[PDB]
Amino acid sequence: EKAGHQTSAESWGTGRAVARIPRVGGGGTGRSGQGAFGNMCRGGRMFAPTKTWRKWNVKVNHNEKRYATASAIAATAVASLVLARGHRVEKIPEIPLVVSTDLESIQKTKEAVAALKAVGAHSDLLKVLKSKKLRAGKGKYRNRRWTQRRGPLVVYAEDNGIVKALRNVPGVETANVASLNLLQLAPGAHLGRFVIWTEAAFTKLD
Amino acid sequence: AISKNLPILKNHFRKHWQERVKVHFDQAGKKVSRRNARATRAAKIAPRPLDLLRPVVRAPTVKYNRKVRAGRGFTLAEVKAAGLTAAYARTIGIAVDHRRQNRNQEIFDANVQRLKEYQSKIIVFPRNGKAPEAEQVLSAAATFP
Amino acid sequence: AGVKAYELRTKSKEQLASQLVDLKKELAELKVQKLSRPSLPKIKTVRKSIACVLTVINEQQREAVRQLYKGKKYQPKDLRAKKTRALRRALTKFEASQVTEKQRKKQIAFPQRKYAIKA
Amino acid sequence: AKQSLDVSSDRRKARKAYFTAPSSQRRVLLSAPLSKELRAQYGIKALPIRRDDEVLVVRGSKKGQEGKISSVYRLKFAVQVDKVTKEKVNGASVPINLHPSKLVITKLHLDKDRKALIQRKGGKL
RNA sequence: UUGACCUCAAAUCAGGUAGGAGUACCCGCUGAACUUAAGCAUAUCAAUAAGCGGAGGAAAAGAAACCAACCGGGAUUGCCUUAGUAACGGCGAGUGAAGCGGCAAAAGCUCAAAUUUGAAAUCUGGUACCUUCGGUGCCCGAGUUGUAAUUUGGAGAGGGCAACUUUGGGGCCGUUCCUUGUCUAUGUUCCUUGGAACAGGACGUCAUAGAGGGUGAGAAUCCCGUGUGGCGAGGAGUGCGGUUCUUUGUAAAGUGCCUUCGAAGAGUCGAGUUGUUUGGGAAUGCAGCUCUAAGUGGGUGGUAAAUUCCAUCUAAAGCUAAAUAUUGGCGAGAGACCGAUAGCGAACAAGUACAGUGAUGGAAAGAUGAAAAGAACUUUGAAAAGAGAGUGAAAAAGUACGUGAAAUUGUUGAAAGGGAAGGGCAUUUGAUCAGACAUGGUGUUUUGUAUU
RNA sequence: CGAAUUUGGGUAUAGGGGCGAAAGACUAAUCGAACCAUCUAGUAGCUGGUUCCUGCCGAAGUUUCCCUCAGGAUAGCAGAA
RNA sequence: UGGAGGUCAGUGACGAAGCCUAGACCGUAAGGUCGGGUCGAACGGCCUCUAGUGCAGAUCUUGGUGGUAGUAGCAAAUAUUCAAAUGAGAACUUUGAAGACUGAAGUGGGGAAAGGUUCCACGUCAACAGCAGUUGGACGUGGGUUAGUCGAUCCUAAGAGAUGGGGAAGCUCCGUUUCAAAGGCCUGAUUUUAUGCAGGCCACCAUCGAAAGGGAAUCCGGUUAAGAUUCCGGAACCUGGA
RNA sequence: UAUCUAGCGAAACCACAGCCAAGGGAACGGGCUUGGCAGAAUCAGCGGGGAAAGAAGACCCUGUUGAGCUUGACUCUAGUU
RNA sequence: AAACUUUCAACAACGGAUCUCUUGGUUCUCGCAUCGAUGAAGAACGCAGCGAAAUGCGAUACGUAAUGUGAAUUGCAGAAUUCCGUGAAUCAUCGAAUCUUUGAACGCACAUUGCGCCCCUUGGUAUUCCAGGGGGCAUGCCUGUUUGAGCGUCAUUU
Repeated sequence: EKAGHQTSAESWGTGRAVARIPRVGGGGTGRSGQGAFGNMCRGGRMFAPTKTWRKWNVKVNHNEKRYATASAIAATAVASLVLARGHRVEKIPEIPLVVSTDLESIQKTKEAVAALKAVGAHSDLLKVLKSKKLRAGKGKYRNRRWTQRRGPLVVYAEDNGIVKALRNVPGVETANVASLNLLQLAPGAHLGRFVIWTEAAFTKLD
Repeated sequence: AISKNLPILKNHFRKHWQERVKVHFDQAGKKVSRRNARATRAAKIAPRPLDLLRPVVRAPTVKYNRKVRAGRGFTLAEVKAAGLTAAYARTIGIAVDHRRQNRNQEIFDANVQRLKEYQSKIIVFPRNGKAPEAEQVLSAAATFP
Repeated sequence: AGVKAYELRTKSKEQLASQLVDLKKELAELKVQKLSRPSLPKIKTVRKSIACVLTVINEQQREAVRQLYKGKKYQPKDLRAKKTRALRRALTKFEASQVTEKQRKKQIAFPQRKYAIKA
Repeated sequence: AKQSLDVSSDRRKARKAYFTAPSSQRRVLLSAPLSKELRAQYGIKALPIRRDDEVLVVRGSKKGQEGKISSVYRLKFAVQVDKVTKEKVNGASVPINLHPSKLVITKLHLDKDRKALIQRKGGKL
């Protein structure tokens, strides 16, 4: 809030063959007699300084959110939209894909990857793994160094180690049927997420 | 300064509001801290229910005359009718209000019944007993809606 | 090498004073050598040894006066706690815990009960 | 991924800690791994390097080069090993810094502190 | 003559305390103007900036001389709302709360005014010990112009009877956590480029660990770490079941009927003026001056004044965590932030160099290379340096070093030139360049007819 | 050019104040109100500037009121839906 | 154009970004794509989100660079010349020989304020000495300032300024002897004591304030790269004490 | 001194630049139109022109911009009575 | 067709733009409460084998003591038999010390490195003079001790 204003600059006025911009004065520095207090000046403040009370979070209707979530779920059901989103579902026997209490109560990441291979999301695992790439901006030193695709979303009803196993499994996200975030039901506002359901998850969706 | 057909607005922004702006970025942090403090207090008073028993009290004005809510504490007359003392009730967690008065038989009876139900619903552990842990509940307000 | 604090503590006060005076003499001789020579760290070694002897003497003297003042109030201000000015002005634990007879009787008669709600 | 709230995933913070770590933290950083035979003998994968160990450079322009460390330049974040030098064209030998992560240890200079360290890590000697 | 008491002194008397720093927040005092009103004086800015005094981790406030007018609520504080509303305002510009309601947090209380009067039962201090944040004994002193116990209005005290119920201590075994320390997974296997593999290609392994960083390029598996778990030390300390141990015995507290009482804060309340302030308007609060109370009295009940009722509290004395604050200090985690003229003035020996008598003002300034391996040696030159070498992946990285734009310069060279140059339309000349004839065609004299 | 002289040092007078044999003079190259920092990014109906392309449409300097006459509101002209 | 969510399992050390290029293609254009050089580590297309998002000007800000232009100019203070030496190199350095000037209210010999090592020696010319430099008040390294008598220190002047005390909400103001209970040295009793004592008098009634006022006392000769009324030799004096 | 050399070496100013006559034009052109003309590179002067440079005219007007000063302006105020 | 402007399949200059990077800032959130007469914050001098600055420290001076780790520091030297250890370290932790002149700053003053007084000890054939070492002497307030003053006022006669 005080950037560009930590000076006692005062305009020289007219009659001195210089622009009327305020000038830090004094002497013996090189900063003396130098323009200040302006977006056009070096060292001055910017135009319309950025403020913290800008709007950051935007309110949304609950019914609108639920409509979007239901549309995302139905788009997940639609098989063409998953291919359009590019989720390597050309090998899945049919969509939606339902697994059972074995995957619900799975415990180790090795058997998690094995179950993913059995069902057909191992291609998505490889997609994410080979898609991990460096960013193309300043996020690399702003703590967003690498970018990668999104893998399957395994949705469950009860947590018995599935979350931890598929948590270390790259790309794959896990969700509870109670929450079912739109943020991964349609990443990047693109419909057709690859979602792996369980039987309990299907009944809880009901 | 004034222009086409528009409502006349009264925006009180002729002071240094930019210095006096408070933005609640800490909503989530405050909620987390409040839940953490509630959990810590519950652990500190592990058998106790984290809440005092509040009486049933009628809202004052004619706008809210229809509604009933929670008061501050039970009257001394209500405590006497329940059959104990104000200090004892304060120790066992009944909120006691000295300045409230009982001029309504319905409210008197409702609060006396609340006190009786609370007494039948609690178990005061003896000072030098076996300490029979009793699986605390976390809300007397929820236990006696 | 440098003398070590444990044998400095083992040795007596006369030995400590003699060692200190010999260390000062060696410092003077070594400093003349430094004036006559380009570079040498034995002067730092000797200064460290002098510091060790001086701190051993200081700690033994402070321990002696502490044992002299042991058991009695009004200790010298260099021996009492240096915690903080505010902490020292603050009430002691006994003073803070002190309560009146009325409040003591009230607390004894009506403490906080350990009640619970199950059924 | 990380799960604790006392560990930071900040690149700037991590680099600051690395570059401003003290001498002991630097020793822990310049910890180095043992060879296959050494690991089979003891049961330890990596150890903080020492001055008088024996190291086999297995990565870099001097891959597969045996020697013994001459110094552990914690300030330079490397180790200097004898027989691994550069010949300044005036005819001088200047040590070449090699990273302990790139080298491998083929012999342990064992004192009782190192033996206790192996025991704590879970070695068998 | 000798002892006191009261008041006031003096001691390098014995022991203590205050100052100052610090402003991010907090409690007050003092206090503007620029500005807006399209002028300007009330107003606004603003009960703000500047100045002054005073604390803490929070402060302040706080358990009603409250809000209300209801079937009443019930300390304080904060949020949503009330509400840009009631109201104030050259009724213009503008300003502008509070009750109720939902929620967060909830904690309640204690002094004065009482004869202990069958025993000042109270306390500081000095000595002597001890189990030393203190205890015990003794002796001075303070104190009867009042120190204990007992009571704080919600009550309570003194008496006459009533079936009762509750214990006391200083060290541990584990207890939010503080200082923390340590241990626990898996490739550096093989080919290609490269100076370096951390890149690409095969085979793998671990994973409650594929967060991050470093290593000669983009590394889960090379290192530190990360995930889950064990263990070891030094603490403020009640989160209690058992603790090494004599019996506190008339002893404190609560309670049920009655009887008599029931003390409750004064130059204060209140009133009149003056000034300031407030939304408070025949005056909201504060303060100066004048007058000056009462005891079922006194205050309030948002229109000034009689008179008659009602409702609600109990001032002129005091303490108290939490929810709240947070551009300061300490520690930590992050971001759709900035990226060396940006971001703090300061990424760097930055409040530095420097200027001013002084208050004060206040810069510029990052990058060789993976590694100095920082150019040995010969020669010209007085020397600086040059040429040749040498190191390096690169010297088109050589202190004046990552890349090295433009302005502005010297030189390969090309064209033009009678007091400007540049430009448009259109050709010519010179220079230079893309497009296009193996394109999906003949069936057999040439062939390099499963290739046509 | 022996004095109402000249001058060093130490002192006192500080900003609406000082000092002035009086010029609005001097008060650190600043004086018809110094300098420093802050309020302050003071206000400005008044100057200056206001950064990519193409397509379509496309004006007004006139009415009324205003301490209004270098400005606004209003109606008119124009665009879009 | 800078960032963000998706996707291209997109491009890349066999060369990304960037920059240069009267080379090419496309779009009416904003511009995009490619060819060739330099370069060495990241970057892009598509669907969306977002903004500190587009420069020719503002006597715009900061930095850099021109024509003018090898130009104006380097002309006050009378003035330089010959030889030698040293040096790569001499109008400028040193030595000698001439010629001159300041002409004792100096261009001499010291000091005050101020400066702070500029003093001196030895090396030494990258920058500075608006020409040059072998020289320097420049650069590098070192040396140098010696007091009982000279000053400060002591006194008080103009004045400043605590205390008692009184104002001010307060930072602080007044006041300096005023409406204050304002106080230290001598033969000393001569031996366990003790400026407690058989004793004595007063009256400035803090302090600061002058390196030119007042004031206790040192001179000569010699000595160094530089210090001397300070060192040395000689000859003295003052204060305090015994 | 200027001038020419050896060494050293700035600044003002600069939309682009630099030959005229008339015309018209914002009513006094270096550029536009018509005509006169027009030949590299330059040196010393020179002061007609560049409506030459120096400064957001200080004269005048406007602003609902000030300030110094005055008073029998409006509204107040220290002091005094 | 010489010398004097434009453009390079072109170099070399001047200059530091762009690109890439970042132990730095800026905002957000969370946790905690800790300055000083037991002398703070801030100054001024000095301390390293070679230091001018910066860091740290105070004549015990780039540090002493204690604890932990375990074999360094490194620009060049220096003691590597300390390296199976009561032990390197420009290490970490940090509880004992030291802490020059100052500074609220305290004996009085302060443009003085000025001027006092008290106590003890030592030396100068010394209680007084000088010197050396050590310990002290501020003000405003509170409680207490001692010594006092006041026909303020009680007990009221040699």
